[PDB]
Amino acid sequence: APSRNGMVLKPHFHKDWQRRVATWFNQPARKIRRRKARQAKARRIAPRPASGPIRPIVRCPTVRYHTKVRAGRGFSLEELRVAGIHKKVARTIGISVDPRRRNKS
Amino acid sequence: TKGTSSFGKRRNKTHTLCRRCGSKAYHLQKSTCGKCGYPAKRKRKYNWSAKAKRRNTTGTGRMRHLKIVYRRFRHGFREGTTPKPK
Amino acid sequence: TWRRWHRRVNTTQKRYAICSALAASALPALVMSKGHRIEEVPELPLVVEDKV
Amino acid sequence: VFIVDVKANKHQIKQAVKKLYDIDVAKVNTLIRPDGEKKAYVRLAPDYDALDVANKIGII
Amino acid sequence: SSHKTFRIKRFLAKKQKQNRPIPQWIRMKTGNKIRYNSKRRHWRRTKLGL
Amino acid sequence: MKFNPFVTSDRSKNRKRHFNAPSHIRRKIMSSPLSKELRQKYNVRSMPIRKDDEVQVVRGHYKGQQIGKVVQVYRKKYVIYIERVQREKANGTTVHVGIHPSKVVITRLKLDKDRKKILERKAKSRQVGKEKGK
Amino acid sequence: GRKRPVPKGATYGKPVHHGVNQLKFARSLQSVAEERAGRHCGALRVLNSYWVGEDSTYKFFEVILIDPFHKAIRRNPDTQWITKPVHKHREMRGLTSAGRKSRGLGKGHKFHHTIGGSRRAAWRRRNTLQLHRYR
Amino acid sequence: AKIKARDLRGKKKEELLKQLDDLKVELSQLRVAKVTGGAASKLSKIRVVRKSIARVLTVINQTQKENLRKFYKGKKYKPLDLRPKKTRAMRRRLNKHEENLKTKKQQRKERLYPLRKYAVKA
RNA sequence: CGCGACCUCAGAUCAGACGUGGCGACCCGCUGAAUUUAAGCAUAUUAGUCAGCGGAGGAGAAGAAACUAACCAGGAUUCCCUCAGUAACGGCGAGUGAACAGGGAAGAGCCCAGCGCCGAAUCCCCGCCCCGCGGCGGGGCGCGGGACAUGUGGCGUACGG
RNA sequence: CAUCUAAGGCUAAAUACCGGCACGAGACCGAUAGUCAACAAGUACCGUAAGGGAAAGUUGAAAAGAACUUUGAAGAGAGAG
RNA sequence: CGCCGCAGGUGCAGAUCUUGGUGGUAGUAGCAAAUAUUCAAACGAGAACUUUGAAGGCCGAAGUGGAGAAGGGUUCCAUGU
RNA sequence: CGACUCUUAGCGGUGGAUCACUCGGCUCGUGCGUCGAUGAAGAACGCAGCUAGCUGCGAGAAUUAAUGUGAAUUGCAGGACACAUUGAUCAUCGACACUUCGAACGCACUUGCGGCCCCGGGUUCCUCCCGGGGCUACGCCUGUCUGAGCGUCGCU
Ligand SMILES: [Mg+2]
Ligand SMILES: [Mg+2]
Ligand SMILES: [Mg+2]
Ligand SMILES: [Mg+2]
Ligand SMILES: [Mg+2]
Ligand SMILES: [Mg+2]
Ligand SMILES: [Mg+2]
Ligand SMILES: [Mg+2]
Ligand SMILES: [Mg+2]
Ligand SMILES: [Mg+2]
Ligand SMILES: [Mg+2]
Ligand SMILES: [Mg+2]
Ligand SMILES: [Mg+2]
Ligand SMILES: [Mg+2]
Ligand SMILES: [Mg+2]
Ligand SMILES: [Mg+2]
Ligand SMILES: [Mg+2]
Ligand SMILES: [Mg+2]
Ligand SMILES: [Mg+2]
Ligand SMILES: [Mg+2]
Ligand SMILES: [Mg+2]
Ligand SMILES: [Mg+2]
Ligand SMILES: [Mg+2]
Ligand SMILES: [Mg+2]
Ligand SMILES: [Mg+2]
Ligand SMILES: [Mg+2]
Ligand SMILES: [Mg+2]
Ligand SMILES: [Mg+2]
Ligand SMILES: [Mg+2]
Ligand SMILES: [Mg+2]
Ligand SMILES: [Mg+2]
Ligand SMILES: [Mg+2]
Ligand SMILES: [Mg+2]
Ligand SMILES: [Zn+2]
Repeated sequence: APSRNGMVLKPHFHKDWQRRVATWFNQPARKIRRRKARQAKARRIAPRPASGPIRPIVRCPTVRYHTKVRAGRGFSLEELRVAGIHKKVARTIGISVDPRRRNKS
Repeated sequence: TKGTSSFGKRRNKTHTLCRRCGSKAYHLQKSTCGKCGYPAKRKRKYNWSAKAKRRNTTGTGRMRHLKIVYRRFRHGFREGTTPKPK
Repeated sequence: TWRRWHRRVNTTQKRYAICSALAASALPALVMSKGHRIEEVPELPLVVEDKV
Repeated sequence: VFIVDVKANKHQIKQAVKKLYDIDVAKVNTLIRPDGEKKAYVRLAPDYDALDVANKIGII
Repeated sequence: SSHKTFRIKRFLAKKQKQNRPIPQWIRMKTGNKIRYNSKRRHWRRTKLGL
Repeated sequence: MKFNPFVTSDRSKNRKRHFNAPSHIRRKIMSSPLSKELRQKYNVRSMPIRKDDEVQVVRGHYKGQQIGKVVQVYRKKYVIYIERVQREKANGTTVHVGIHPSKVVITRLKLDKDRKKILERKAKSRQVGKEKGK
Repeated sequence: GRKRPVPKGATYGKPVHHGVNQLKFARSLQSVAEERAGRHCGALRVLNSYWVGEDSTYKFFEVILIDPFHKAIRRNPDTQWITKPVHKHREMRGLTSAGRKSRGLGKGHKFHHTIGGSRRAAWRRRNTLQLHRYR
Repeated sequence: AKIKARDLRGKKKEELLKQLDDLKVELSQLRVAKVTGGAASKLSKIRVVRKSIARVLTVINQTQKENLRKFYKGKKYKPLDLRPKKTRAMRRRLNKHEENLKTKKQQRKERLYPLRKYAVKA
């Protein structure tokens, strides 16, 4: 029952939520595991860059973020063509390539 | 008389031992175990009785093959080889 | 198991507490009141050479 | 009187007794005891003395 | 009854053979903790499953 | 202190391992110190107790300088019976009193091929330890 | 369609569940045909199937099966995938084309029910309460 | 007095079976002594003779099995008990040859564009 | 009025293989309530949940756009934070309720059919010889069988070839 | 106008894991508690069956577990140790 | 165990509360369906009850008799306590 | 004076609270992540000198071999065991073995009854009896053999 002034609250706890609760006590263990895997991968690709292939410069899509620039999935085929790198050779020297991205400008 | 008098007339067994699962639930007239469902290929098991499931799950018995499997797993299931003779 | 065992403290608060503990570790009355037998210690901010 | 394997029939018991005691037997009667062991009464042929055979076996 | 099957007779034989007291030398073993056979079954008190 | 993450420091686990140890490591658990003369002769300190070696009790009611040969190594009860470590019971018969091997010192070792091999292995490990810590 | 298999049409409950006729099975008849072929030949792997005819009361499909242990399949790459254990009874887990069509999988705004790989996976992710260590 | 497995392996089948028969008649006599009272020595000899029978039979069976293995060595079809028994699933999987063989297109790709070892300056 | 070829079928304790049943915490496909809440109750809620059935693996499923967007555009899947208790749904009542963009963990791409060209170039099995055994492969020979033109293999797949 | 190219197929990683094998730990419980079960516990026992399902830890450092005498038929006592 | 902090499965007379134990009742109700016992002896520490003998009775062949089915499962038979 | 009753205290009973103990749980985390027709899980019956349960094992039955170890096991007994012409015990476990039901597989079971092929015995080769061994389930793929069709054809 409502009691004086308050906020009309709608808790989403009508659906046996106690059977599906995700605790996070394995979060520090997961951080350790991922860190160890990163170290092992960096050791495995011994002189190659640890983070991976070089990603392209990409502008964020919508009107909220288009003033910002981030890393893309891969270099376009037109980019590789006018840079003079074969699309099947780039992935061996560590250039990521996105065959489905076009260049509008 | 539904009570003591009628208890005197029970002398024909409904169930006998079951060749699978060894329980005294093999309905003779239906020719079917009411615990494991023996003539059926698959064991009778229901999730509404976790207690009954854990009474007869794997591990409640002997595990003749599975114990050896668990031991053999630790060495990659090696075969055809023997320790180097002394 | 979901009792909220952990608490998060502001970084500024935690740095504040470190600064307070360090400042209090240089006052002989407070160290003696923690009961640390600093009676023949030549200097309470006791600093030794790097070879240690 | 012998205690025999519960899976052995009268022919097997007769042949086993004949071979491992060098005697000839007339008939074998067989029961299974309330404890589960099979018991065989092996009557010997008229020209064999079960007393002497039991003495050689060592069960007198 | 007098008429019984081989499986029934063998089951009864096993239940007969395990209905006996513990050997007295058992209680002299190191760390025994056993006093008397608690699985004793009398024919008149407790009836068999079959 | 202990840093190995695969060896436990749990009291219950340690006690369970100790009391359910198989006899071939109950042999390790039932080790005794050597006397000072033996510890100087061989470069070893401890030694698993053996059926036919002679010891001195150093703790308890039967302690003293008397040398007594071991007559039994009762590994199930973690005790050893020695020659004169005994008492009269009610009817007048004499029964051995078992004592822990950690409370004796081995004065003479029952020496055979295996004992000599164990002694030299222990001495060699101790010597490599000393030359590592030199 | 799929008549609800209840005795005398009695579906004891609220009126919204009183339906018996005009009910439909979630999977298609082609998927059912593939499942029957696979269940009969559990020693083979259902690859795909196609429509070969229909009647007022029957539909006819032909189901392609592969013997995973034949040497012509084992020794040929690009068909060795079907021999792996993760591919036994695809038609009973809806991994064929006909079976997959009923799961609502796809890309884009029409298929948000199955983000995560399946409807049940999406449901679990959306209905799990993430109770972090620091709240 | 006891028999060992290491000095049984030099002997042939006939004398191994003769040894087995002697041990069996000895065990039967020991059981007779068990039921006719007997003595503690004869009662304790039962286990020794039983283990000796087991030892002789183990040597016989091992010799026969190793002879069968050397006879079926190199043959296309072997009896199931002579085949390895890793795990049912591990017997169902591809062997090494068909596990690692590749298509002509795959190996042509691998030849044309092999993975390169490289480093990137900062 | 028999002998053959093919097609479609059958039998075999034929030669060699394969499936079944269990476990089922996690995963995939179905089926699927009512208690409960709504201060009654029928739509709604519980809940696509419990129970029921089937199928797997060490993970599974998903997955390289018949996508998102509307921007100066992004770019497979999966997971986390956030979007967001929001847009929306709802006896618009009780209640329910995502996605895109953004930041991260990880990051990897590809193969057929078809259209074509290449004397079926292709594959399985059985023999015999050699090298081997450790899961049975390589090489060689066969006027040795079979599969296959009602289409095997090589090139090639929307990024064009 | 933009965007993709359906109705064929494969694919690791990050992700899940109240069953299993083997470990480590705890501001947890301490024998009416904590698992039903610290113990010959899914046992004894109950029900035709589906199924239901306990109670029950502690001599002492060491058995050194009371020899022997005595009353009583013994249980049980008095001395002694 | 005290003090300074921290954290709770933190305080019992009640719940026809849960489990365990124990009272008064109380040496009480009761050990009353189907006619019935008695004498002597033996064994034995001990005899209304066991055994033998003698007597008086009952079941009265649709039996309180002699044998089976089902069910029980060693209860059967000796010896001993 | 006594009995009886009540209160309190000493002692003794009945009872098993309290406290101390803990080879047990519960919770979290990690690494692996492995069953089965070559017969699983499960069940039954057996197996020890004295052994009922628990545990272990399978007619080689509280275990064989092998390797490591290195003098015990133990409640009692017994006998081992030069510890080097090799060894108690334990651990490990890669060799061998692994009864009957059970997906359970010749047919069937609250019982029982077959068929085929070899081997041995009574026979004294011919097929009856006994014993031993190996086969004999369903579905399905590839191939093989034997076939069927007033299916489509060729030749005569
Ligand atoms: Mg990254
Ligand atoms: Mg009634
Ligand atoms: Mg009936
Ligand atoms: Mg008979
Ligand atoms: Mg009764
Ligand atoms: Mg190709
Ligand atoms: Mg065949
Ligand atoms: Mg299955
Ligand atoms: Mg309501
Ligand atoms: Mg209400
Ligand atoms: Mg109502
Ligand atoms: Mg409704
Ligand atoms: Mg369910
Ligand atoms: Mg997959
Ligand atoms: Mg997929
Ligand atoms: Mg594409
Ligand atoms: Mg907000
Ligand atoms: Mg909903
Ligand atoms: Mg082609
Ligand atoms: Mg408890
Ligand atoms: Mg207590
Ligand atoms: Mg008494
Ligand atoms: Mg409380
Ligand atoms: Mg109270
Ligand atoms: Mg109150
Ligand atoms: Mg009265
Ligand atoms: Mg009266
Ligand atoms: Mg009369
Ligand atoms: Mg009568
Ligand atoms: Mg008192
Ligand atoms: Mg050995
Ligand atoms: Mg019949
Ligand atoms: Mg024709
Ligand atoms: Zn059953």
